[PDB]
Amino acid sequence: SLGAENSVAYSNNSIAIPTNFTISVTTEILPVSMTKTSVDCTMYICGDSTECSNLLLQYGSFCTQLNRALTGIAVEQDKNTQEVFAQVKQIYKTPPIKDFGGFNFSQILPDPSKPSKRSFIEDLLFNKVTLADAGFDIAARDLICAQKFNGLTVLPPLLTDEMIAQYTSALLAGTITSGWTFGAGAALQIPFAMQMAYRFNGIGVTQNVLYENQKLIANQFNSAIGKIQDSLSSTASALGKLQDVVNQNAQALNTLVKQLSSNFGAISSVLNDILSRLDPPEAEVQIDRLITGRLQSLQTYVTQQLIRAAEIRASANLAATKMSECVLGQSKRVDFCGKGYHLMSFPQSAPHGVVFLHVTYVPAQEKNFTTAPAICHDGKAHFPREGVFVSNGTHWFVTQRNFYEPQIITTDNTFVSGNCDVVIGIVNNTVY
Amino acid sequence: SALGKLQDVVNQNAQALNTLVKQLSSNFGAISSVLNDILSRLDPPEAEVQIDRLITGRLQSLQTYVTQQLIRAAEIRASANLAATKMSECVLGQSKRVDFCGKGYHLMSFPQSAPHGVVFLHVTYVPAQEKNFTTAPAICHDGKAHFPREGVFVSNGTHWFVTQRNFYEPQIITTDNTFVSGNCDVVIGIVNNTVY
Amino acid sequence: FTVEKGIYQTSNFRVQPTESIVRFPNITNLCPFGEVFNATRFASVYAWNRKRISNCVADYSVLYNSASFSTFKCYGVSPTKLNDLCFTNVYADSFVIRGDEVRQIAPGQTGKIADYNYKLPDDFTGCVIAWNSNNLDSKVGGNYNYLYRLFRKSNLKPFERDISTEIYQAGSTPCNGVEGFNCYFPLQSYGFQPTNGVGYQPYRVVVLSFELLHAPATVCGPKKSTNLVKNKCVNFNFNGLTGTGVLTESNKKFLPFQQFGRDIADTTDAVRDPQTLEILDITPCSFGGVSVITPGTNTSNQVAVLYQGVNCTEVPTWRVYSTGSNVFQTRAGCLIGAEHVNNSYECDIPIGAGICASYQTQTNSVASQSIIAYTMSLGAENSVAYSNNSIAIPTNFTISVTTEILPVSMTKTSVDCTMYICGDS
Amino acid sequence: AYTNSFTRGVYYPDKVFRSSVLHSTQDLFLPFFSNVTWFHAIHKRFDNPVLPFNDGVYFASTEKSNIIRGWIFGTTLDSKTQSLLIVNNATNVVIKVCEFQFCNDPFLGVYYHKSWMESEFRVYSSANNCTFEYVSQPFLMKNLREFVFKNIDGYFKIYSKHTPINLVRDLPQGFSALEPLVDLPIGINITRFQTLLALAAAYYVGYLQPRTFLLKYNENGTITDAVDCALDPLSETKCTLKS
Ligand SMILES: *[C@@H]1O[C@H](CO)[C@@H](O[C@@H]2O[C@H](CO)[C@@H](O[C@@H]3O[C@H](CO)[C@@H](O)[C@H](O[C@H]4O[C@H](CO)[C@@H](O)[C@H](O)[C@@H]4O)[C@@H]3O)[C@H](O)[C@H]2NC(C)=O)[C@H](O)[C@H]1NC(C)=O
Ligand SMILES: *[C@@H]1O[C@H](CO)[C@@H](O[C@@H]2O[C@H](CO)[C@@H](O[C@H]3O[C@H](CO[C@H]4O[C@H](CO)[C@@H](O)[C@H](O)[C@@H]4O)[C@@H](O)[C@H](O)[C@@H]3O)[C@H](O)[C@H]2NC(C)=O)[C@H](O)[C@H]1NC(C)=O
Ligand SMILES: *[C@@H]1O[C@H](CO)[C@@H](O[C@@H]2O[C@H](CO)[C@@H](O[C@@H]3O[C@H](CO)[C@@H](O)[C@H](O)[C@@H]3O)[C@H](O)[C@H]2NC(C)=O)[C@H](O)[C@H]1NC(C)=O
Ligand SMILES: *[C@@H]1O[C@H](CO)[C@@H](O[C@@H]2O[C@H](CO)[C@@H](O[C@@H]3O[C@H](CO)[C@@H](O)[C@H](O)[C@@H]3O)[C@H](O)[C@H]2NC(C)=O)[C@H](O)[C@H]1NC(C)=O
Ligand SMILES: *[C@@H]1O[C@H](CO)[C@@H](O[C@@H]2O[C@H](CO)[C@@H](O[C@@H]3O[C@H](CO)[C@@H](O)[C@H](O)[C@@H]3O)[C@H](O)[C@H]2NC(C)=O)[C@H](O)[C@H]1NC(C)=O
Ligand SMILES: *[C@@H]1O[C@H](CO)[C@@H](O[C@@H]2O[C@H](CO)[C@@H](O[C@@H]3O[C@H](CO)[C@@H](O)[C@H](O)[C@@H]3O)[C@H](O)[C@H]2NC(C)=O)[C@H](O)[C@H]1NC(C)=O
Ligand SMILES: *[C@@H]1O[C@H](CO)[C@@H](O[C@@H]2O[C@H](CO)[C@@H](O[C@@H]3O[C@H](CO)[C@@H](O)[C@H](O)[C@@H]3O)[C@H](O)[C@H]2NC(C)=O)[C@H](O)[C@H]1NC(C)=O
Ligand SMILES: *[C@@H]1O[C@H](CO)[C@@H](O[C@@H]2O[C@H](CO)[C@@H](O[C@@H]3O[C@H](CO)[C@@H](O)[C@H](O)[C@@H]3O)[C@H](O)[C@H]2NC(C)=O)[C@H](O)[C@H]1NC(C)=O
Ligand SMILES: *[C@@H]1O[C@H](CO)[C@@H](O[C@@H]2O[C@H](CO)[C@@H](O[C@@H]3O[C@H](CO)[C@@H](O)[C@H](O)[C@@H]3O)[C@H](O)[C@H]2NC(C)=O)[C@H](O)[C@H]1NC(C)=O
Ligand SMILES: *[C@@H]1O[C@H](CO)[C@@H](O[C@@H]2O[C@H](CO)[C@@H](O)[C@H](O)[C@H]2NC(C)=O)[C@H](O)[C@H]1NC(C)=O
Ligand SMILES: *[C@@H]1O[C@H](CO)[C@@H](O[C@@H]2O[C@H](CO)[C@@H](O)[C@H](O)[C@H]2NC(C)=O)[C@H](O)[C@H]1NC(C)=O
Ligand SMILES: *[C@@H]1O[C@H](CO)[C@@H](O[C@@H]2O[C@H](CO)[C@@H](O)[C@H](O)[C@H]2NC(C)=O)[C@H](O)[C@H]1NC(C)=O
Ligand SMILES: *[C@@H]1O[C@H](CO)[C@@H](O[C@@H]2O[C@H](CO)[C@@H](O)[C@H](O)[C@H]2NC(C)=O)[C@H](O)[C@H]1NC(C)=O
Ligand SMILES: *[C@@H]1O[C@H](CO[C@@H]2O[C@@H](C)[C@@H](O)[C@@H](O)[C@@H]2O)[C@@H](O)[C@H](O)[C@H]1NC(C)=O
Ligand SMILES: *[C@@H]1O[C@H](CO)[C@@H](O)[C@H](O)[C@H]1NC(C)=O
Ligand SMILES: *[C@@H]1O[C@H](CO)[C@@H](O)[C@H](O)[C@H]1NC(C)=O
Ligand SMILES: *[C@@H]1O[C@H](CO)[C@@H](O)[C@H](O)[C@H]1NC(C)=O
Ligand SMILES: *[C@@H]1O[C@H](CO)[C@@H](O)[C@H](O)[C@H]1NC(C)=O
Ligand SMILES: *[C@@H]1O[C@H](CO)[C@@H](O)[C@H](O)[C@H]1NC(C)=O
Ligand SMILES: *[C@@H]1O[C@H](CO)[C@@H](O)[C@H](O)[C@H]1NC(C)=O
Ligand SMILES: *[C@@H]1O[C@H](CO)[C@@H](O)[C@H](O)[C@H]1NC(C)=O
Ligand SMILES: *[C@@H]1O[C@H](CO)[C@@H](O)[C@H](O)[C@H]1NC(C)=O
Repeated sequence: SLGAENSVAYSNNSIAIPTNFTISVTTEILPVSMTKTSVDCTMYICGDSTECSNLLLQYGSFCTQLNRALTGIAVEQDKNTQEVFAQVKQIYKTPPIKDFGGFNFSQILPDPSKPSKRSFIEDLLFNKVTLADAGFDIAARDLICAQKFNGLTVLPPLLTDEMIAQYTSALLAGTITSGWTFGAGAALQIPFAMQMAYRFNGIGVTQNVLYENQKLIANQFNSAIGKIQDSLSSTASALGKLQDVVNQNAQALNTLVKQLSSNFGAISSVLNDILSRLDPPEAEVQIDRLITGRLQSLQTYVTQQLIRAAEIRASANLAATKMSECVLGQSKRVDFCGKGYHLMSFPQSAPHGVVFLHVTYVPAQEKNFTTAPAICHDGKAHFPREGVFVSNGTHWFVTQRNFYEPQIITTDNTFVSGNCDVVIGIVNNTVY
Repeated sequence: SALGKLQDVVNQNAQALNTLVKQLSSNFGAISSVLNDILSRLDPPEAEVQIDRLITGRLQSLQTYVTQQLIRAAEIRASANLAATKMSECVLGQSKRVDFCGKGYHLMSFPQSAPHGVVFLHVTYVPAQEKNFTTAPAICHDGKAHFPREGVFVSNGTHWFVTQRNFYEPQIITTDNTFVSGNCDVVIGIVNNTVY
Repeated sequence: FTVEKGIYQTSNFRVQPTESIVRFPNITNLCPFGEVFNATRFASVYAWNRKRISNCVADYSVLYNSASFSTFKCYGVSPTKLNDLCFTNVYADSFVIRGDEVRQIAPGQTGKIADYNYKLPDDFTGCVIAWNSNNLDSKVGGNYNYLYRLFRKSNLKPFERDISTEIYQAGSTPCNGVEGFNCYFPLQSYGFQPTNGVGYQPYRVVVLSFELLHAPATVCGPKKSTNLVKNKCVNFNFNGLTGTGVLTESNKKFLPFQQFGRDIADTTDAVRDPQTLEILDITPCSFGGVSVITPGTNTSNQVAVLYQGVNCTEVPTWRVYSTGSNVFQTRAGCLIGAEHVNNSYECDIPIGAGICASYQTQTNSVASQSIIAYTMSLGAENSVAYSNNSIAIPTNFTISVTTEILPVSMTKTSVDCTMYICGDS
Repeated sequence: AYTNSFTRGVYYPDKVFRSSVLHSTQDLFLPFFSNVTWFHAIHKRFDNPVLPFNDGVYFASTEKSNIIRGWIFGTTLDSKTQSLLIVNNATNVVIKVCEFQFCNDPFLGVYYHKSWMESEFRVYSSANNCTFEYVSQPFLMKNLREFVFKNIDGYFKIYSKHTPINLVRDLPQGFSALEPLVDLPIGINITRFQTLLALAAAYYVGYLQPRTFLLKYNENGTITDAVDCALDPLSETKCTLKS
């Protein structure tokens, strides 16, 4: 089934206006980078074999091309992480006193106690992600081993997880202390309640709504953050994208390593065995068969890595755009920064990726009102300045569109244009 | 190094072509890398083995070059789509997307043509000299709460004004700058002050 | 001739073995190769006698040097290298065939003999030795004791012996009893006479077949085993399992029957010494890429080297950098020639794991430039003066114009496949 | 009768060591969940027939007081062709490879009433021709004796395992790999075989088939579990995913 059947109660004089709202926080995960991998083509093909390397020299610069491609991929991974996270010229720090109008960012702000200054949710994500073989990470010595020992090496990322967490903390502090001003210039302090009032104005809801429902809105935000924490703690499929990227990379590396056991038509898949049994002239044929097979395997691996790196670069560009347009500002683009009317977004660092906590405004409780496009008062047609005309059955009011706040229709809520005999659906009513 | 972005594309294409051309000098296991030399020394039946070795090697080189070119062309197409979007949304209009058309509040952009690329001159508005003011969410006047129609309430230390958010020009808080909603008992942080 | 500022990956480095080690079982009894090749009488082609020989030290040097063998062909190995190879076991198959049919005995051959009485596998690994035995086998009156099979129902599988004597039928008609219409005896004698010319005289043929890498070695060449050392880069050789790496005593719980050990990549990561039954870990000697950090041929010929993925203790023709005096160990690898500092600046040359390199004075004093390594700084710390009831509002503005460069297209190249591959041919 | 071999007849295919890795191998294995013929001796009539031997055999028995003496392998068992006498009687395990005129009732004559000693030796008449001899293994033996015999490329591989059990009328539930024991390099072909007994019988006979198995090696060696990659679609999926 595609979903529950619904039939909107559409009428030519009926409107539904929400009377309440819910503050929804939803998580979005985006891969930002993949493990750097450098492969010594000569070692992989002809590990410790001068004759095999001399034979390989007859193939030109294939090894140089492959090494160049992989180096480009690694540098591009560093560039992806830099572009996504280094969006703040200053490392903003949140004040010691967390007087944010009732909103509670404890679970996303850094935890000084931990050796890594990561938030609760960031630690949850880092624990949730599992790698595969080895990400040498917490390695105090050489790299993994089996893969590491066949001419394949993994280069550490330029920015450590601590540095990524520092960037995320700077972004979060800048947001919660200065709204969107730090993304356009010097961060301009503003009380968080007033910042949220600005956001409500941005989504077209009057700020008095927030100032009158501040406690409820703060409670809803805190509950949503707690729900996100609980979901991350319980479920394990949330980070499927990052896990899939890691698994794809590990599987490609495993296939490349396993291809070293293929005879490719040679007497044996062991270069030492071939060289220790045959004389130079006849051994060249077997060595050439092995060289051809292993070179084809390496070329296939490098092409797959290039395609995957292009995909990851597209994802990282999307993540950088999301950071700029949701964390550093309020986005009017629908469904870009989450579902509902976007209010604000919070970044969280994840292994080889980023997690966005999109805070959105969702209308909750919608009522039945009769509506008219204009009001006839004294032979003149009155239209609402900002809002819509509604009726509860007997009296007519003008209300903002996203929240039922009925008000008396006056000459200040409306403007005049023309007369009564043009607008289709105009209704008679006094304008005070 | 201003146009390094375009220089990198030019360099990559030139280097790929250079590698492809240099690959013609490889033996690939044949007696020689020169087709004419192979054909002028061995009669057809023997010459064909060397010719086939060279054919395999050169075909592999061409395939590698073409695949790399296809991937690079996909990347350049992504960049060109981004450039077209930037033209449409920054030159032909004013963008409210943050950091899309430059750093700051976008005002306008001017395109300039560069070899195999485009240069956008993004004009943005950057607030410069901030000053600290005391502020309140609403104002209590007569048992009623007054909110700014568009702006923020600020105090220089003794008096309260209403100013636009992005530029400081204080104004007297009147019934025209503000709107009323409810009473004083609900808004957190409301302050007494007369509304003219 | 001029290199721009940056970090460049150059030739890798590897720890070469200090010496070579071979460990062979100290079996003493010599192989009965002479006895096999001396046999009083060789079996017929159809009943080729197969002798299993093992648990002996084989010395192929004397066999190869002996000039009594007219034909000596090896297929899966080389005769010179045979003296340095260890085999699980060896088969010696002896018989006498026609001289001109000796070439028919090679693997993957066709002919009466190869298709009926003695077939070798296509992947045969061994050596075929033949020599004329006319004076010793052929009789003046005509020696016909040698029999061969001429007819068979179907081609016999390799290394198959057929001693059946049932008569053969060459048509559809049945052949009951011991004889019938067009019924022929499958065994035909050999017309060996001294007067016969080359190609018809009897030829004593002995086939040596041996398999590898399927069981513990029992036949080994005459190689003198040396001592055993560990914790050093060495070219090891256990029962012919040649390789290079660092030997180390292991705690692996090898079962009594287990000899080798394999990792998840399926490569030899543990071996059992044939002389003393102990389990030694196998580890290739350290290796890794070498990356050179330079501030540009512009600015200074001084450079710093990074042995990425390598401990500084472990450390290319040039070795003046081994002395060091400024060796720095980083998560990216060993950095040599760069002065570590405790400051923090913007990343100039990325090394990895948050470490960057830059060229500046920093004393080593003033005006004395050198390459330094530091932990990159993300930016200047800032503490927004956040408070409830406090707001900051700009009183001015600046009109900033910034440039953004975007690639749009690349040069169109048309490469003619036929012209490129087979230019004018 | 018949009985179910849940996960029996699993042996170490090769002589290499593997730890904490899942290895896929193809060889002659006993398929999971298959009949293995079960034999009983009644007191009269005595049941101890000659069994076929094609592409290996799996043997199991609840040996008590070492009633099971050994096995005969061959093609005719009439002294016309070579035969095998893998048996341990009271000295070390003696293996004979010759031509023997096997009696119509080859068994160790024991009278059951204390007279539990071999009296009538009708195993064979003489070695007659004989090729190769092997005498070794000076070792003795509610307990299950599992054996796997396979004759391939002129090698008679034998695998064995010892484990106490508690079941009576069915094979035990669990897993236990079979270590190699000996590798007799004989070089003949075997079509029939028969066990030996002394005067009851309780032993099962299986048949190896060429199948691919996914063997699991534990932290510290040893095979802890295996998957028959042709048993069912779930096993095929497990084999494909190497998990
Ligand atoms: C593969 O490797 C590990 C290590 O090689 C191995 O696990 C080990 O098993 C032995 C079992 O004896 C453990 O030894 C124990 O040590 C503790 C502390 O010193 C003792 O208290 C134990 O004695 C008590 O328990 C015994 C039962 O285990 C009783 O028989 C005894 O009477 C005592 O009540 C015992 O000596 C050893 O600690 C572990 N080592 C590790 C690292 O776990 C294991 O056999 C293999 N792992 C597999 C098959 O998964
Ligand atoms: C649609 O919205 C209309 C709002 O104007 C509803 O009309 C209002 O309904 C309420 C509830 O009955 C009524 O309140 C009180 O009315 C009586 C006298 O009114 C005095 O107090 C009110 C206070 O609001 C004041 O505005 C009046 O001028 C007067 O001083 C009370 O005795 C009674 O107990 C009740 O509490 C409003 O008077 C009434 N307002 C008008 C302009 O009619 C209307 O009912 C609603 N229709 C539907 C179908 O829901
Ligand atoms: C708009 O939506 C919010 C909830 O999203 C409404 O607030 C909720 O109102 C109900 C009833 O007033 C509350 O239930 C109460 O819960 C307490 C426990 O705290 C219990 O003791 C009571 O018996 C009752 O069940 C609910 O807690 C409250 N939720 C929150 C987050 O405040 C709100 O009333 C709605 N506004 C309008 C005008 O309908
Ligand atoms: C912002 O959210 C966090 C997480 O909810 C708040 O910290 C949490 O506060 C609750 C209640 O104090 C803790 O639950 C219980 O606390 C009592 C203390 O005696 C005890 O029964 C248990 O220790 C139990 O945990 C909860 O543990 C605690 N979690 C953390 C990470 O501190 C925090 O209070 C909120 N910030 C503000 C300013 O309200
Ligand atoms: C590079 O090599 C050195 C030396 O191996 C590493 O420093 C540490 O040095 C000690 C002794 O040389 C190594 O073992 C030690 O054993 C004693 C007990 O006898 C123990 O108390 C020590 O804590 C230490 O474990 C140790 O393996 C070695 N540490 C490492 C990681 O190798 C140095 O850390 C190495 N650096 C890198 C990047 O590999
Ligand atoms: C109130 O909206 C109603 C439509 O529901 C309009 O209805 C009627 O419109 C005409 C014009 O005033 C009136 O009836 C007709 O017009 C003349 C005067 O123009 C009237 O005297 C005749 O009786 C004729 O039938 C009628 O006043 C009005 N109905 C009402 C007021 O109940 C009307 O346009 C709107 N009210 C006005 C124009 O006063
Ligand atoms: C905050 O802003 C208000 C409004 O400007 C300041 O009050 C104003 O102070 C000026 C002083 O120049 C008054 O204007 C002038 O006063 C002098 C002195 O009497 C007089 O001679 C001039 O003719 C002119 O009127 C202005 O009347 C006064 N406005 C009000 C409503 O009181 C206030 O001083 C500022 N506070 C701080 C801390 O900056
Ligand atoms: C904004 O304007 C209102 C109106 O004055 C202020 O609230 C009023 O403040 C006074 C003095 O605190 C309150 O008087 C008190 O009355 C109680 C008895 O109810 C008495 O026990 C106390 O000693 C005191 O005299 C008054 O109740 C309170 N409300 C009203 C309607 O007058 C408010 O303080 C102003 N906001 C600020 C920050 O000053
Ligand atoms: C708001 O910003 C603008 C500049 O961003 C300030 O206006 C004037 O800008 C010009 C050019 O930057 C400067 O001119 C000055 O002229 C004086 C008089 O000769 C000279 O002494 C200065 O050295 C400088 O050249 C200066 O920034 C400024 N003009 C003055 C008299 O300061 C403006 O002052 C800023 N504040 C506002 C509008 O309140
Ligand atoms: C809103 O009021 C009535 C209530 O009956 C409406 O009819 C319902 O309209 C809304 C649709 O949003 C829902 O209450 C129900 O789904 C509708 N009834 C159905 C589907 O059976 C009416 O359309 C609107 N205006 C009025 C009554 O004035
Ligand atoms: C919405 O539709 C209704 C009718 O479907 C309109 O009300 C009718 O208008 C006609 C013409 O004035 C009258 O004859 C009917 O008596 C009215 N009621 C009916 C037909 O049920 C109404 O004007 C329409 N409103 C809008 C904005 O289109
Ligand atoms: C804003 O910040 C001030 C100071 O931090 C807070 O003032 C406190 O107000 C409560 C009562 O509302 C008192 O119990 C505290 O003693 C006050 N603290 C100080 C230092 O004065 C104020 O509560 C905060 N919130 C608002 C809306 O102003
Ligand atoms: C046949 O037997 C002899 C001895 O076993 C092998 O070696 C010969 O020994 C005699 C006496 O020492 C020497 O005179 C010969 O020169 C040796 N001949 C060779 C070839 O070494 C001999 O090799 C055997 N001939 C075979 C096996 O073909
Ligand atoms: C800006 O606010 C200043 C004081 O606010 C803060 O005070 C300490 C705690 C530090 O955090 C400091 O960096 C902050 O500025 C006041 O001097 C004044 O109200 C304001 N200054 C201006 C020019 O507006
Ligand atoms: C071979 O000599 C070595 C020591 O040099 C010894 O370990 C080995 O046991 C000897 N072979 C025997 C006793 O069979
Ligand atoms: C590098 O080139 C530029 C100008 O051509 C300039 O910085 C300098 O003269 C050169 N030498 C340096 C930077 O040491
Ligand atoms: C940096 O600080 C550490 C520890 O305090 C010290 O060992 C070191 O000498 C300092 N300077 C350098 C260049 O390492
Ligand atoms: C044993 O054979 C019977 C058929 O008589 C059938 O149950 C199946 O093939 C085997 N039994 C089990 C439980 O697998
Ligand atoms: C296998 O054994 C049977 C009967 O003993 C015999 O007929 C056949 O020749 C043997 N096969 C081979 C290849 O010896
Ligand atoms: C068991 O068989 C072996 C070999 O024939 C023999 O040496 C031994 O005496 C026999 N033992 C008994 C009790 O018959
Ligand atoms: C196996 O041979 C040994 C020789 O010591 C003997 O002690 C034991 O009784 C024999 N076991 C069996 C089952 O024949
Ligand atoms: C085996 O039997 C054949 C036929 O008599 C004979 O040639 C051969 O010598 C015999 N082997 C032994 C050891 O008696």
